[PDB]
Amino acid sequence: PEGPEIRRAADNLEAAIKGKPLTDVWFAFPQLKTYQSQLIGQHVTHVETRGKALLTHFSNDLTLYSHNQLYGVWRVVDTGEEPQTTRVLRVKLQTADKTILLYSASDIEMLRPEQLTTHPFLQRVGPDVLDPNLTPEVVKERLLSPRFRNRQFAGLLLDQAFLAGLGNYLRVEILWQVGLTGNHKAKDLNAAQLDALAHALLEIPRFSYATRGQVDALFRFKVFHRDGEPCERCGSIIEKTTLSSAPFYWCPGCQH
DNA sequence: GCTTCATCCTG
DNA sequence: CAGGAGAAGCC
Ligand SMILES: [Zn+2]
Repeated sequence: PEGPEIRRAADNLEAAIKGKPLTDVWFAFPQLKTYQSQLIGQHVTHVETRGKALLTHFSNDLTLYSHNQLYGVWRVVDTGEEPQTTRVLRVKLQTADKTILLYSASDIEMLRPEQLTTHPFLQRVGPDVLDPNLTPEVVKERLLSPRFRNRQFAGLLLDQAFLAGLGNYLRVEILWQVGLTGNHKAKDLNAAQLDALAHALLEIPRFSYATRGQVDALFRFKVFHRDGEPCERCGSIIEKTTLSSAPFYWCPGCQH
């Protein structure tokens, strides 16, 4: 679940309960139980995302921070209904007609304003690829800054301190799109390559967000999990190798 | 960057 | 039933 999936989730959560008075609130964690009575009657004002971090803001200035990491998942159901699953329920925010449920996630914390501005993660993450204000220009600027210009892409594209929201599938799909291997550094690219990379870093995540689900051609994986299969661009056989602690899918025939 | 955490999926 | 699929740890 990378930036695009998380924003899609957040949009569904907002459509479900944004602005509606909470009729019941439940948290699995003992440390969060105290907030149950405090939030009943309040309402979610908006669901903000920063990369894969999701922030559910409430009308009393509290904010529930949740990060699904590799296994958390939200579900929208009609109030009263309980999904058929073996997953562990961690949060229930219920309104008159709709209820949202967070399953499996382990990183869940209730934040006060002071904790928001200085949260370790929220404080170290870089600009969000889904942020409309972020442009290819600013992205190029970032890639060439002394801070990132010498970083190999294999690790850079997974680092949320560079651009928030990029995960392993976006990492491999972006690099394949621009024909680059994971060992490249922004400082060694020619102007044409840097431009393509800069645009792809924003356009692919935004394309997945807009079309992988919901919609309104369609996003699809070109190399992610297609190792052993022929590249649709050059026909070479896609390979898989571990780079920066995550499986790197790439085509030796058109990625250089 | 390497290892550990943490939950569900998979060979 | 290992260990594969995004952090925090360890600072
Ligand atoms: Zn190819």
